[PDB]
Amino acid sequence: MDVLSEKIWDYHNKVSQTDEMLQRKLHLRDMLYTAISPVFPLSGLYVVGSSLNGFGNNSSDMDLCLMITNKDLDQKNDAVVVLNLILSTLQYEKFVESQKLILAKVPILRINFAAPFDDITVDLNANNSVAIRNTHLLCYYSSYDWRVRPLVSVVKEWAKRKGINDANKSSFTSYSLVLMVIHFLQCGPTKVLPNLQQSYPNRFSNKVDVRTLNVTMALESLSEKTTLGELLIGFLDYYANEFNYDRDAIHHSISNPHFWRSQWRCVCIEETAHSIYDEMVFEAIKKAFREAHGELQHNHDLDKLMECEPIKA
Amino acid sequence: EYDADTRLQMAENAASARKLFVSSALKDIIVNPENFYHDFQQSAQMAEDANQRRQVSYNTKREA
Ligand SMILES: [Cl-]
Repeated sequence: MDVLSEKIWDYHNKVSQTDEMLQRKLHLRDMLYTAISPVFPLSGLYVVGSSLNGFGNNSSDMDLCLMITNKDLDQKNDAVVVLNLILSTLQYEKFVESQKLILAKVPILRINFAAPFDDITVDLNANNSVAIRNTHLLCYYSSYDWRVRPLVSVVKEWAKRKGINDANKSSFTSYSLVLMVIHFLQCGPTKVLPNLQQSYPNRFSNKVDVRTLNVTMALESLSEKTTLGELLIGFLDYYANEFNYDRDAIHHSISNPHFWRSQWRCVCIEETAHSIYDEMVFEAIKKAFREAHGELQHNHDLDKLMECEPIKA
Repeated sequence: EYDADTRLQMAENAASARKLFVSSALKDIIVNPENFYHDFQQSAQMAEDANQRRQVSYNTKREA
């Protein structure tokens, strides 16, 4: 391996989700299911998001989806009743320390814990099955090629340090970065990933019963063997261009309502107001994508890239 | 399990406390629950599955 690809892979192995963390999270899920299942028998409690989509970077967050029906569950009323009922139940579990019912388009129960799980925050939704389908889809993108995962790890870490992935709501989410990488590996100069939704429509659709999803089932250009470092360099170059972003809703103002939270959401299975501030932040992000490209192309030094100055917004 | 009788009452309590209602669909989920248990995402299987991948992809060399 060349030096840059080697440093990327090493970085990947050091920041990616550890066995210990994953085990703690799964244990916490099982503990929660034991307490919840008396109230919703035969229900399922599925891990979703970065904890199990193949792109985990050992974040203390964990998202859960409680499946109770095959139909869509009304989120305005029924999901809230369900989540409120769970809140009442978990009040008597001592491993649960605090809870919060967060009202949104998809209402969320946010749970915090005592014991040795107090570092972990759980977000629980009621039967938002698209989160499971997309966790399942990303997991197969994460194992389609050996380069996808280390290429997501460094980008996540870079974007985090560069301030492109930020706490302040005018920035990309971790999930947006993953979709951006996949979109790049699909539509970029080097075709690394196909469109799994189009190649296997019966497996990766939204009509798909989540009960039939099983990630342990590995199912079946390629002149392509460009390096890991070259993929990272190309990625940074790709999003140096405004026309490569998901700007428009269905001057190119940021018309897309899902711009920050679900950039290039069309990669996944389909599930208000921006200001001039969002646009300014977007402009800054492009510049960061241009700086980091010039930097890495010139040096091929991931360390120098990683001690970047955060962006100002 | 709590019986269907108990769970329906618990849900009605949960609803009225937030000025909500137990819909016909939710009552149906309670009376006749669909089996959505995570058979294919059990912790032991998931933990081993993910450990197989880390272990394979580092201490197997690829020549290309
Ligand atoms: Cl993610």
